[PDB]
Amino acid sequence: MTQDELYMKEAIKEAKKAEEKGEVPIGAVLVINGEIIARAHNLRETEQRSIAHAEMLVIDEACKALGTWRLEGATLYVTLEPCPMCAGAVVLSRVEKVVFGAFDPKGGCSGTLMNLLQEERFNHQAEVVSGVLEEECGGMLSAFFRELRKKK
Amino acid sequence: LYFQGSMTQDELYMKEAIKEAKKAEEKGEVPIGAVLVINGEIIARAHNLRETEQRSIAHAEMLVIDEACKALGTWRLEGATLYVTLEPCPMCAGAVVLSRVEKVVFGAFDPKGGCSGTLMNLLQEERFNHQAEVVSGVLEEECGGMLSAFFRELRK
Ligand SMILES: [Zn+2]
Ligand SMILES: [Zn+2]
Repeated sequence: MTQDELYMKEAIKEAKKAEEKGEVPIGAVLVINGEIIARAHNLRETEQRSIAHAEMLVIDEACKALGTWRLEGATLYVTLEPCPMCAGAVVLSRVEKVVFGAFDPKGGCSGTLMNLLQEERFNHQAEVVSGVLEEECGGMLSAFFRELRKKK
Repeated sequence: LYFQGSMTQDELYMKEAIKEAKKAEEKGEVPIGAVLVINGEIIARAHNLRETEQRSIAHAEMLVIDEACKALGTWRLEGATLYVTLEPCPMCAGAVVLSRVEKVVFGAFDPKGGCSGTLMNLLQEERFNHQAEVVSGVLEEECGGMLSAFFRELRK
């Protein structure tokens, strides 16, 4: 397994902590110079905050852990293609690279509906690597929702 | 028939958002302010705090939206109107869309980064699960005037 896949495995572990809590299993880690300086998972329903996406939590924890808004040199690993809110946060925090697992054909804005991470009219663009452990990351979401309907 | 007059409701709310932007101004931030109203009352008010808190997501719209989510005990801000002095960026427009904020009223356009009309309009995206009603230009001159003052002093 490559370097990106290794770190996506830790984001996947985060995604499973969210499934444990009955959240959509989406996980994220933030890496600078080989160290995971923050990790987080979706908390939208446990905390009832529309903003508690895995990418926003890890970014805010990174900023707080580091005492800076500018996460220069950070790579964000997330199991799913960021939404526009999270893609915006990546741009605003100057994250250098985003690696995601599965594409989000419904709502992804780092390659599918649009690419807010590579918008040249913005003051920052991030490298984007897609499909890293795609089958595991996407299958996790499918099985979560399939298990959800089962509970009726 | 009457001697007195009035502001519209929208510009009364907008001038509370301007008040918040003035606080941001005196702290040396980009002077952007915001209020969130539901059921006819202001539930949350905030201003830009990126430098004060060293958090990239401390935009006025993000703060008031999170405050309202936390206060209301729900991620869904149904019926809410967001007043912000400046056109929302993509992070905040996304957060509007995710929280089902019903309407966004903003003052001045952001020619460089606005994503509620200028570069794009994330608030009126058919392909998203939710669209917000957008009203621009409310107290435009006062809202844009602070930004242009801020960025003129930056140039100098
Ligand atoms: Zn997101
Ligand atoms: Zn913003």
